[PDB]
Amino acid sequence: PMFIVNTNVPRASVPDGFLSELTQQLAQATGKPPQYIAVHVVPDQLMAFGGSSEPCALCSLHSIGKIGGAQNRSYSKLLCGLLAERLRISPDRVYINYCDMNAANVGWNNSTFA
Amino acid sequence: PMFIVNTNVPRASVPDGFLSELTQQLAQATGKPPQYIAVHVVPDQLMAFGGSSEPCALCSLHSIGKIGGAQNRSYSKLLCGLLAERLRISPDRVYINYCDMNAANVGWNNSTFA
Amino acid sequence: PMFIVNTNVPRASVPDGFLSELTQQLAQATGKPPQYIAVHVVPDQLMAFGGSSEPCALCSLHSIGKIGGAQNRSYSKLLCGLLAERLRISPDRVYINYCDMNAANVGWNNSTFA
Repeated sequence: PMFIVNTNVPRASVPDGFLSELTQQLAQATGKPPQYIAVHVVPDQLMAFGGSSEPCALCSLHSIGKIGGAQNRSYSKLLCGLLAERLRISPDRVYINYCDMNAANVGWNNSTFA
Repeated sequence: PMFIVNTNVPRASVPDGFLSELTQQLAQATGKPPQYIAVHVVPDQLMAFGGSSEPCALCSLHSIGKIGGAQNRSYSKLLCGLLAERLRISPDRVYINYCDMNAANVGWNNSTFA
Repeated sequence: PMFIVNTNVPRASVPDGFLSELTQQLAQATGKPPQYIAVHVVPDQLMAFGGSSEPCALCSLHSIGKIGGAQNRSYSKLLCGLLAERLRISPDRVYINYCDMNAANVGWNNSTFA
């Protein structure tokens, strides 16, 4: 799985250990080993949500499976919870795009996961 | 809707008010309330279009609905027109990926839109 | 086609000529003319892969067609090879999301490719 968060919160406001925490919580949430979890945090971005430049986040989770109605509600409670607690971003200023990838459409290690 | 523009135009060339203009015009074009519009502009990027590093933009618009052939043509005229007028990027050096999201696949406010 | 690479490798480790090399090799691999290939490299990123922060890359290739199981394996060999040779990233620390776009869902030059 690949989780990306783009935010206007400054780099200094991202706690040490945030990438590790995302890695662990997403391994637990998706049930995939941590070795397959990739995380990417992009602070200091020029962005707005609803016209406002208060703190916000635009995110995506790409996963081969483990994407669906109930799972995505649970992921959203988890991830909004982490962004609120660690980055002080209100959950209603977060979008997360969930993307269920086909294994043949994910490249890794000179081939695909098919 | 979530609109992202990545460009090699320098930050100083992005005019004040641009994120607001994008928000307002995307709300009108998609019909969505402006409170649901998120916008994100990433200048100073290392990119090329057609092998050339003249000004260009690589963009995406994700939306729950309001994506389709005729709608997307209209969005492209709007968004290319704004990028030409405000960032001086030629329309034929812009790509925009349009992505129709299922409501169950968009997290927001601790849940999803389903 | 649009190819994006996000990486924690520093900007000074991206060699001169890399965006051109990506443009040329992707033109040859997808069979589309280089005038239509866009490329984007984003260095110095805050990211982890598998819980650690040795060099890694999170990438995407969006293309109107020319996406499929065998094609994508060949693209992955090519692109992991380039990232290893030029940015010293291990192929087992690269993820590439392949996305087959409908022509009507790609904006360009004030309209779409439909």
